[PDB]
Amino acid sequence: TYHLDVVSAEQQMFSGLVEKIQVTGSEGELGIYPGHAPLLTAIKPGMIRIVKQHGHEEFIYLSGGILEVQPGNVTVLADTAIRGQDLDEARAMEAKRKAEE
Amino acid sequence: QLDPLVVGQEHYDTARGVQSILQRYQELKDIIAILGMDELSEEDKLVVARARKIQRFLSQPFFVAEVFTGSPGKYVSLKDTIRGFKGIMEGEYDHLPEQAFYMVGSIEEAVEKAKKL
Amino acid sequence: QLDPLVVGQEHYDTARGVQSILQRYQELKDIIAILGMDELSEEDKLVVARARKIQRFLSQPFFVAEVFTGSPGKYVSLKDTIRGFKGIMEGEYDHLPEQAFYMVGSIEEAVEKAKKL
Amino acid sequence: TMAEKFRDEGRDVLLFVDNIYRYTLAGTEVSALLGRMPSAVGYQPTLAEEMGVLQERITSTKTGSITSVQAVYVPADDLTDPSPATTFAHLDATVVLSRQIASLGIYPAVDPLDSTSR
Amino acid sequence: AGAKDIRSKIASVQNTQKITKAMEMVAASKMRKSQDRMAASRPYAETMRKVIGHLAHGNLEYKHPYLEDRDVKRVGYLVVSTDRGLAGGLNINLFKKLLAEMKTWTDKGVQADLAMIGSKGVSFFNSVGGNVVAQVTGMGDNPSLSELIGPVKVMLQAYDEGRLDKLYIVSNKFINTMSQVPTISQLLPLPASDDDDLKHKSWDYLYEPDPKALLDTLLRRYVESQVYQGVVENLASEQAARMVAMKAATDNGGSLIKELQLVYNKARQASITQELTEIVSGAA
Amino acid sequence: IIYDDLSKQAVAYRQISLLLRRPPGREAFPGDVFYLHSRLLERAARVNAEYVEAFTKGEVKGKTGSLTALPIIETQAGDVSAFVP
Amino acid sequence: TNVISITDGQIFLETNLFNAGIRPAVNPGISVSRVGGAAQTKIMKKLSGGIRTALAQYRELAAFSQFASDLDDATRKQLDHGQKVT
Repeated sequence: TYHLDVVSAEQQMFSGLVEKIQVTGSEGELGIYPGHAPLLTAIKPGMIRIVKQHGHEEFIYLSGGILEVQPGNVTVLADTAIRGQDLDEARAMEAKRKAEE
Repeated sequence: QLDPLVVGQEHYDTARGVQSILQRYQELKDIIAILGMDELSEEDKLVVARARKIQRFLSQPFFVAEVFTGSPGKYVSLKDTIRGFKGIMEGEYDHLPEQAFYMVGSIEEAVEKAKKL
Repeated sequence: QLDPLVVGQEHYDTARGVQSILQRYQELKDIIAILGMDELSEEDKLVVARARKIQRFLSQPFFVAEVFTGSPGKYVSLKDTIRGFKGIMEGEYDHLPEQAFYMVGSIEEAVEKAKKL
Repeated sequence: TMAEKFRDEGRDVLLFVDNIYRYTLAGTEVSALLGRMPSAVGYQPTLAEEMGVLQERITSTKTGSITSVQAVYVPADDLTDPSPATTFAHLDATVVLSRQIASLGIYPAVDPLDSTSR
Repeated sequence: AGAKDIRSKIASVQNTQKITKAMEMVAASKMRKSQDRMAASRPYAETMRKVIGHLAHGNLEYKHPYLEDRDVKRVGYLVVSTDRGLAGGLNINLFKKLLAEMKTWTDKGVQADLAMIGSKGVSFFNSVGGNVVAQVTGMGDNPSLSELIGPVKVMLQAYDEGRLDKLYIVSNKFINTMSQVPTISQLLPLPASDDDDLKHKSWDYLYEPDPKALLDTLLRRYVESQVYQGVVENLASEQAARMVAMKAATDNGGSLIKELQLVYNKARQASITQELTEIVSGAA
Repeated sequence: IIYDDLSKQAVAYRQISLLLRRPPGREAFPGDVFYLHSRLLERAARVNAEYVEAFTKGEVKGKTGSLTALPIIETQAGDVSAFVP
Repeated sequence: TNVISITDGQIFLETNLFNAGIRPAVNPGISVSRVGGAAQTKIMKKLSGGIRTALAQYRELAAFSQFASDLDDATRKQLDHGQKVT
């Protein structure tokens, strides 16, 4: 089994040792079995499926973020809110509006 | 004569309610100078709002004092002034600016003054 | 004798400027006592810095106090003192430290003493 | 005077005075009844003398001694008032008893930080 | 003056002193909660820096605008300030340190540029006239990263658009429960933190879709992470500064009670003596 | 026993005492104003059964008598440092 | 206290106002005329009523909002009229 940590900048969502997971990557679905290959990718917003060691299956919603893998240690760097270049550009304009005031 | 029996509960509980608010305001008022309203709490902010507007609604223009003031004198009946103070006590019509409670006399004229400004 | 007609406007205006600043510093001492200086407004800190410099520049060495101070005494002409106080109030000396103004005859001597720290 | 007898027999004696403030006030009331002009904060003019007449008899002699323990009340909590100010000229030690130390259950309830002796 | 009003002042100051003692106790407790929230912010940034180190310092090193080094022709600062007073000099000391460096670069002809967190720094730099393009205010004691995204997106946007060449964050550091210090640290271009390894050979990542887009998202998320860490440390530094300020206020209030009571008692005694002199001298 | 205003007894005693030219003391109250209220209130007592039996010449034997007193005082502005309070 | 009781009004002159430049140092808040506007020309009567009441209440706002170190829009407008009439 592998040590998984799901974290965000404000709080650490989940951690522990895990038998496997299913995750929606940027390009498609991915399953992390024991000792999976090294990996880096962005992950899409939605539920991800955890099966903790001793088989305790669970759902975690994530608003997105980055996945990394290496055989002994794996982590997900989750975002808190839906991230979009257009939405962030809208926030950037919003930020300027305050400056004028 | 401010006895529950004679004045009836209507008047007595209204009066004691006003008195209890205005004492709470006086306790806050000193440390408000140190804290502003910034470090005061939300429980305080409603009470001070009610207290100041109640303390404005206690003012009245007098037929004698029109000489000093130019505004006509007002007369207000007992039932009406109970209805107005209980109206801020329960109705809590903080919709209206603080000067809308001041020197108006009746409850109807207080809302009408806010309707005008 | 402190009248515009008797002493002229520049003297009168400098004396009222010194009083106005020093009174305003007294008004700030109660908040400074309770909360200290960091809670003052950003120009209230400037008033306090000018008032303390004015307080120290009123001090002077006396020729009869050499038995006490040991410092040599000083005589300051009227024209020279009003120029000094006017210059502090305009802030042309606002970069010297307080200690530079203590026991100096004329403003020159304060800038010279600030060179010696 | 009873303690003076036990001293003259050669013993060391304790004299407890249940309130020294009430001696001072009894001297004020009598002085007012006699009609003498008041002094200080309305006390009698003889205040320091009448305290001295009591306190100077309480001493160690070459035959024996009288030690005294005197309860003190301070008017208005004011240690500047003439009755406290006159009494404290004569005290050597000062024992303070505390409600807090009693609350801890510690007995005797002496306060070690405000109790003092010269 | 008048002992009945002096006694009124004494009661007012005594009431004031109790409330400041209460505020000291609360500020210490909030400092504790905000330093727990501080530790939770470390792991995300630490592991993201290890991944950035693996790509950047491995053999598969790339060129990217945030990794490349250039001469400063305009400069940016993110600046964190409180929304609340009573913090003592925490804001002012930080703003003085900022004003020195902002002066030093602009003497080199560099136009400075500012983004403000918290309304105190907004009000100060509006009075100073500093060049502010973005702000967020009223986060209070509950900061969130999703509020910070606006002003950092503006500064990031100006950095890769070449309108900024170095970007700092300006913040206090919660070095201790007892002590804190104002700091200015460069977050872009990326600092050359050594982060040296060879274990990248042994597990090397499958870049999906592509390496460069992933690296840009890591750099952007990393900057957001460092800004949020700075904000949470400055919030814990505020609570510790308010705690020590309220301690000093409570002691200065008690020390003023002991002076007003000497004035009151002296006026009490004098009023008794004068009235009884008028009575006794009034008869006969 | 309830004395509705011991403050108004001290004031009445002050009046009548000054009209008899007796020397004044603090707040113009006469010198013996403590002895006025002291001898009043120390009559409020519980007395043991041997006092009652001796007083009543044995007509009552087991009981203890008492008189409890609730004097009222009025302070000005909450000042308790005034002479009579 | 006797002459205050006899007279029809009071002009109070204060040294804290006289020392802060406010000469003549009449304190608006504690000074009163018991005849008031009935002794004014009617033009002055209009203008006078606004001025006295605005000054005395401005005094409360200035103390309150300085130590609070605070702003609100109508209060700000009121305060910098009150300073300008002062």
